[PDB]
Amino acid sequence: IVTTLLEEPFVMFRKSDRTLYGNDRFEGYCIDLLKELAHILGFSYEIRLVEDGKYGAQDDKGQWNGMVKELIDHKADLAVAPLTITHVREKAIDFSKPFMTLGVSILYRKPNGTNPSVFSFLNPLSPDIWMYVLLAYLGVSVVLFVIAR
Amino acid sequence: GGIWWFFTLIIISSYTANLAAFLTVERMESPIDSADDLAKQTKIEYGAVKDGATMTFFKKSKISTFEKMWAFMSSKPSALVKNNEEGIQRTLTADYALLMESTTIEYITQRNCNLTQIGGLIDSKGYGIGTPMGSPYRDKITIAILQLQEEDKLHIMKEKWWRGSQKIGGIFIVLAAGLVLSVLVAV
Amino acid sequence: LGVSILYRKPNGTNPSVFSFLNPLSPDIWMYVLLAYLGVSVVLFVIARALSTRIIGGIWWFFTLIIISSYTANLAAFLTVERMESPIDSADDLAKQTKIEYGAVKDGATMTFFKKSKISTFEKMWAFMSSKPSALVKNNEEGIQRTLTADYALLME
Amino acid sequence: GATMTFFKKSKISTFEKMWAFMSSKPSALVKNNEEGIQRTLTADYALLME
Repeated sequence: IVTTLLEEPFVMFRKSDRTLYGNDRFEGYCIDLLKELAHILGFSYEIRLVEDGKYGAQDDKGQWNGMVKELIDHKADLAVAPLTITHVREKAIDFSKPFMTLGVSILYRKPNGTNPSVFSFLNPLSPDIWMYVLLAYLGVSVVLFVIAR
Repeated sequence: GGIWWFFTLIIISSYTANLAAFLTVERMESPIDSADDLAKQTKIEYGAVKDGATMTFFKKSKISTFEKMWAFMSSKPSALVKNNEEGIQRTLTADYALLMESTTIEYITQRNCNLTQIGGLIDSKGYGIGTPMGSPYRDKITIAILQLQEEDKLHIMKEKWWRGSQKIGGIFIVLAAGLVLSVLVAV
Repeated sequence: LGVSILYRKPNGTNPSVFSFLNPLSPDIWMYVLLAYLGVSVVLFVIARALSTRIIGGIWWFFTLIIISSYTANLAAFLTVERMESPIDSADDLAKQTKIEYGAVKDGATMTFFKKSKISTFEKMWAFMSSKPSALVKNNEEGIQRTLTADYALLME
Repeated sequence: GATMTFFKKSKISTFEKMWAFMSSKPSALVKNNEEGIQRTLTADYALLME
């Protein structure tokens, strides 16, 4: 049993127009990997979409959910998924070797730039006070020219 | 003229003071490349997937930066995303970075060129295949893992399936206006 | 005795001459020299006093902006440059992210900081437990890690 | 000190980090208040006091 959910790049719809159910529904790296596993070890596989869409975790009580609860209830005995190995998960099921070693990072967009416009130079001073500068110079000119002529 | 000369000195020193103030705001605001930034900022939300082993591990944090992160993320349950796509669209649209594992972030930033890695990885952590407690076929799984890695199918197919698919210059126009302004004076 | 902390000296400092106009964009100066030779050629534009006083006032205001702006960028660099803690005590290590700190594999300092149950020292030990390579065989390996990596050491 | 033991059992995190810095400093604790008078009126040192 493969309890699973739609997850790139692991679980993607196998590109076909046909009405498909079970193993031939999906395409992915782990899909052909599971084909290889059923080949070499001689078993076979069944792929099932999980209802709640969960890895599996105890609640505030201790009730496991998701694919881990599908494993513990023995309705599933494998769960092909990006399953992170943690020790609380270790004391419910049996993890294999680390086959995709990784770690959590942070992703965000690329702003990486500004628009320091000619509009933007005014900002530490009020535009009416920017006008007061101009009108003060005009007042100085119109007094001193009356002084001149 | 001494009065007006002093007056315009007050004017230019005042706007000089305010412009220097904003420059220092920009310079103290110059850029952030570490987690400690989110430990110091407050205006950028950040969250994690519910039933995420990442979120469970942030509950188990014994790192002061990451513990303040867990305290804020527990204070903001809207940051605790249900699916990835909630955090994805909030990262696309709003001021919101997201904690996620290296391989998936890597495969998306290779696909989506709109993105970049923020900071680095936390530590090393791997994937496992869970047989239930008492089912011995995990050892066959282990033999097949040692096989297909030692047969180099895992690394080569991991390579294959993961396809990598001015205010500096703002014043010179106002300067060049005087070139044509001097034409229309006398001749 | 007491445990102490050793660190290295980066000291990446280089003064004038070349440190001088770096806050200013060095390609503004060709645009400066364009208008400079344009003001020098005014001796021949008029040849072959409102029209010159407007040039004087515009250029007067124009260059009044520039020196204040670059001085502002200078002091804006300077004060932020005056903000170096950098490592007064290990509380920074209780708050940093990049400087690794640790002790010896089977070390007496390692023993004590497993024993140390001050909560700040507990989280320093939690750092050390999070690092697979903060623990070293000998003190010389710690010397190697200090010289190579950004590493502080809880040596004697 | 009763205040010393009081912040030994501080359950206020700001005061707990003050106590954490006090745990970092064995020289923070003195023998009597007169030694606090000494360290204050000689060195750059303040003292919590009733």
